[PDB]
Amino acid sequence: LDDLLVDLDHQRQSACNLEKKQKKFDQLLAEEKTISAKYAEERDRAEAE
Amino acid sequence: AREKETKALSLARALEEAMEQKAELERLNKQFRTEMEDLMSSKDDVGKS
Repeated sequence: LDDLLVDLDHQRQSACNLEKKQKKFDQLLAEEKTISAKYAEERDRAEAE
Repeated sequence: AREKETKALSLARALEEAMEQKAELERLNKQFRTEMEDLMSSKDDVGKS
């Protein structure tokens, strides 16, 4: 029980630390999608024109 | 969109040319109509019988 708790502590800290840096990666993908969304808006309005 | 605008704008030039070209027939038809009445009226005076 103590080994699992100690082992889970490293996993929780590692998962939390890894998930923290992963948030920047997910935000980067969202930023690229938002940047690409600008082209869609320009293309959508372009088709309307 | 620019191609459609250029095609639409270019189409206006053809319509303007048609209106300008057709305008000559309108003025020419009016001039011919006046001359037709003169020739028709003068013809009846020479010998309407």
